[PDB]
This record gives sequence, structure tokens and C-alpha cells, in this order.
Amino acid sequence: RLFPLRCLQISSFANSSWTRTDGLAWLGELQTHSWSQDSDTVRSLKPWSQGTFSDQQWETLQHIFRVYRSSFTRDVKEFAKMLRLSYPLELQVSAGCEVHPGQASNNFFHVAFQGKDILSFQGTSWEPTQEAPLWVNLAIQVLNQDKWTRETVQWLLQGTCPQFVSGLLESGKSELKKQVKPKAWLSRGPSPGPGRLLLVCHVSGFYPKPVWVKWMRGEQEQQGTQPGDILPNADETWYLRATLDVVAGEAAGLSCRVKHSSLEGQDIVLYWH
Amino acid sequence: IQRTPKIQVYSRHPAENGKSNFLNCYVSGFHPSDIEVDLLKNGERIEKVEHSDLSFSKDWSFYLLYYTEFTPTEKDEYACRVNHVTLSQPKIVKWDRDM
Ligand SMILES: *[C@@H]1O[C@H](CO[C@@H]2O[C@@H](C)[C@@H](O)[C@@H](O)[C@@H]2O)[C@@H](O[C@@H]2O[C@H](CO)[C@@H](O)[C@H](O)[C@H]2NC(C)=O)[C@H](O[C@@H]2O[C@@H](C)[C@@H](O)[C@@H](O)[C@@H]2O)[C@H]1NC(C)=O
Ligand SMILES: CCCCCCCC/C=C/CCCCCCCC(=O)OC[C@@H](O)COP(=O)(O)OCC[N+](C)(C)C
Ligand SMILES: CCCCCCCCCCC
Ligand SMILES: CCCCCC
Repeated sequence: RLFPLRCLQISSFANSSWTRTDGLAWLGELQTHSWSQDSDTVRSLKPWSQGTFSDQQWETLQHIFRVYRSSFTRDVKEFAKMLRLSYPLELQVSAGCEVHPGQASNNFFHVAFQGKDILSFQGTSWEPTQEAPLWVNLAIQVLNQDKWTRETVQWLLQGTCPQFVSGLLESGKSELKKQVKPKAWLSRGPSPGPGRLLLVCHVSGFYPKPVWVKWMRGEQEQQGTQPGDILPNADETWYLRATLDVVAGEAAGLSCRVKHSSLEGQDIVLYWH
Repeated sequence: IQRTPKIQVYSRHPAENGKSNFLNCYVSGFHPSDIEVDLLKNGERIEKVEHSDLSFSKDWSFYLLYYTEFTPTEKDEYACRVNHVTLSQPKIVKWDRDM
């Protein structure tokens, strides 16, 4: 489907002296990049991670990030002192873009404070989110003064990112587009009764993410099927559990049904026995 | 101190005693980022673990994948132990193979 580039940053300020900044990049659901603070380097996680970029080009990005990390850090502590914001601080940034086949290109740059949205880069400048407390508005006024940073951010988003991503997509398409068939198993959960049964269905090892799992009686979906969260494996496939709270007598004839794009129309059907 | 961690333990493949597997622990939805996570075997800490990079989701809550290679058995009890600012005492969630 679509494969957005999501650049994540986690900056934690415990006090004025202690801070930690880490980042990662996700292309679609695949993590392509790692940025630790115990390293002045951005680690590529896939052979196609560098896209169609030279080492010269890449090695500069390396340096530009270090300057960014430190600038951001002192700027934050400074806003904290001006606006009388109390430590510790949890700043997060979600920025990137996604390429559309094959005309336009949309982008985004969101920042959060203490886990709540405060502002984003909309058009040639910073805007606060509607909920934002008023100190964020003072911050916006300061931020928007820096025309240099603005044009820079606008350039990265509207220019660099799209160009970068296109490269990644070309080089990594094969891995992005891969399909991995899941396997499923049944089991008996903790008794909600007695005298009841908790029918549990396990589906694991599927890629990509979108899946369909419902308990069935023949072709009748069981309104009552309760699917869990889609959980990740270490190998970039997922895991999903679907349960049904039923009177023991009902279990007979009941089946668990898995629909996934990798199965090519051939649903997995497990029968309770 | 805002959002407290969800803890979910599960295996890569269906448990078969005496066969090689991977035990996963997914800690999610917590905030702030400061956290401590351990996989447990029979109460004791598992040293040869692996974890993912701290990340977060659209709603800004943080998540973390821990996993280790293991072999299930009738006797061994596996678990996942988490500590966080939002908890008064470390929380333990037990791997249940039939759940
Ligand atoms: C800023 O914070 C340091 C502690 O960092 C903590 O990290 C986690 C443990 C968690 O508590 C987090 O919320 C805190 O932010 C303070 O103290 C010590 O830093 C030293 C470094 O060697 C380390 O032992 C610990 O992180 C911590 N030690 C403790 C409390 O046992 C710093 O405060 C002090 O700074 C010195 C001038 C002195 O006052 C000493 O007590 C602490 O190091 C904080 N930084 C500063 C310089 O103010
Ligand atoms: C606690 C409240 C926090 C609210 C603040 C949230 C701000 C989120 C916005 C972040 C945008 C980046 C902010 C960091 C400052 C600049 C970022 C950047 O991407 O450029 C770095 C640049 O600032 C280099 O250092 P400098 O010394 O400031 O200047 C260099 C540019 N000149 C001097 C060449 C013009
Ligand atoms: C090119 C991938 C490197 C991503 C590192 C994380 C950066 C997140 C902050 C974006 C301004
Ligand atoms: C600012 C997000 C895009 C960065 C491309 C290297």
C-alpha cells in the first residue's frame, strides 16, 4: 500500500544537566534507521537503508544531525527556563513524508510535549495545536522568528525527504512488498465459567500487518469474537489472538478463520475438537 | 507519571515442550520513557535477552519488544517483569501458553 517515512525522536530531560536523545526511522512498518546518543552516528538497519545517497551526502547528514541534536537540546532547556517549565521534560518529534505514485508528495512534522501534541510545521511556519496551553503560543512566536530554520525544515520536508524516500522505495521495494504466510493454532484459555470455555485462537508470523481473524460457526461470524492487539515478533512478522467466551456445549462445530493477503484467498480454518 | 505500561507475553511459535522457541514480551502504551524490563525464568532474570529500540506510536505512548530464545517444558515458568514510575511495585505478567 503506502510506505511513509516516519522519523522518530525521543529527547528526555531529567534535569538541566542530564538529557538523552535517541531516534529511529521507519519506512512503512520496517525500521530502517537507528540513532543512539551513545553514538555520534546514524546506524542503517537494512542493506538498502542508505537509499540512493552517496557517502559524502550521507556523511554530511551524519554531521548535520549532531549539530541538530545539540541545538535542539540547548534550545529546549532555554524554552524551559523562559516559560518556567518544570523538569523532567519529554519531547517527541514525528517527522517525515510519503511518496505517492506518481504525482504529489505529502509531509508532516509533529512535536509533542509530555506526550501531548503542542505544535507542528504546517505551511512555511510553525502552528500550535488547538488544545495547546498558551505558553506554546509564546514558543511559536519565538520559533517563527527563525526564518532560517523554517526554510530549512520546509526544504527537508518538501525536497530532501521525498527524494530520499523515493530512493529507499526503489532499493527496498522487494523487502517492503514481501508476503509472509502466518500459522495458526488453537488452545483453551482460563475458564470464564464454570461451566464455560474460553476458546483462544493464535495467529503468528504474518506480514504485512493487516489481518482478519474471527471465530465462526460455518459461515456465520460469531458476533462475540474478541480480537486482541496485533503484536510484533523479532523477525518483523506479527501475532494476533482472538478469543470467544462460550458455553462449553457451543464449542463443538466452532471454527477459527484466518484471512491474510499472503494466503492468496486460501483462508486458514482451524476446527475446535 | 501519566500512562502506565501494558505487558503482553507470547511465543513466536506454538509451545512444544523440548523444542526451540522464542519468548516475546511487548511493553507498550507507557509514558514517560524511563522504564525497566526483564524476562524471567522460574523467577530468575534471563541474562541472554534481546530488545528493540525504544519507539512510540501515533498517540505518543512508548513501546518496547523484548525476546529470548528458549525451550519450554512442563516445569519451567516464564514471565516478564516491568518497573515504571506509574507502578508502586514491579508488575509481573506470566507467559500462559494456552492463553
Ligand atoms: C540530574 O539527574 C541526575 C540523576 O539522573 C537520574 O537518572 C535516573 C536514575 C532517574 O533518577 C532520573 O529521573 C534522574 O534524572 C542527578 O544525580 C545523579 O547523577 C549521577 C551521575 O553520576 C548518577 O549517580 C545518578 O544518575 C544520580 N545519582 C543519585 C541520585 O544517586 C544529578 O544531580 C546531582 O548532580 C550533582 C551535582 C550532585 O548533586 C549529585 O547529587 C547528583 O549527581 C542531576 N544533574 C545535575 C548535575 O544537577
Ligand atoms: C519545553 C518547550 C519546548 C518547545 C519547543 C519545541 C520546538 C520543536 C521545534 C524544533 C525545530 C528545531 C529547533 C532547534 C533549533 C534549530 C533546529 C535546526 O534544524 O537547525 C539547527 C540550527 O539552529 C543550527 O544551530 P544554530 O546555532 O541555532 O544556528 C544555525 C543556523 N544559522 C546560524 C546558520 C543561521
Ligand atoms: C535519515 C534517517 C535518520 C532519522 C534519525 C531520527 C531523526 C528524528 C528527528 C527528525 C527531525
Ligand atoms: C526531517 C525528516 C526527513 C529527513 C530526511 C533525511
